[PDB]
Amino acid sequence: VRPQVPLRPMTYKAALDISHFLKEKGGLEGLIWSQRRQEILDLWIYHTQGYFPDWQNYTPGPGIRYPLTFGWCFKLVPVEEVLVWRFDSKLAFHHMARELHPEYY
Amino acid sequence: VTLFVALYDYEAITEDDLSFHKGEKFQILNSSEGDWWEARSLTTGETGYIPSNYVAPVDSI
Repeated sequence: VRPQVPLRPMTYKAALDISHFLKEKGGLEGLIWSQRRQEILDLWIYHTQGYFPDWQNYTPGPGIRYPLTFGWCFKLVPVEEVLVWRFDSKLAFHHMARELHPEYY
Repeated sequence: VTLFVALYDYEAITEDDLSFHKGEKFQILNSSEGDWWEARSLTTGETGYIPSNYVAPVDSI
């Protein structure tokens, strides 16, 4: 196994680059959420790419959960609480998280 | 005057980082502070950021 890479702060660009990478690979798109799954992702990214796993967070409350870090372009969408990863390019241009919960900023 | 080499593989996700395989050699372009240095591959010629701890001096091991 290859060892841990150095830590680096998240950036809009990086967030976007990754959003797109994971969409391109498909994989994540349309997969059901789970703390364990999300942790799996956050790990891979933190170890492989050195980005601390505080970034991939989403708004609270019943309904669609919007991403907190600008340029992470996946939201969590109920399906029928019970949620599935969903990509949304608009989220690269709109900070829905901040529009709905500006108290975080 | 100072050359480093890939101890391990690395593959990037961001366009600004430099993917490589073990043995790929590097000239260093930016040791600003960020442990992610800017580097140029002596195998491809491409330039981008890499994790500093993946590479070693061509004088040590």
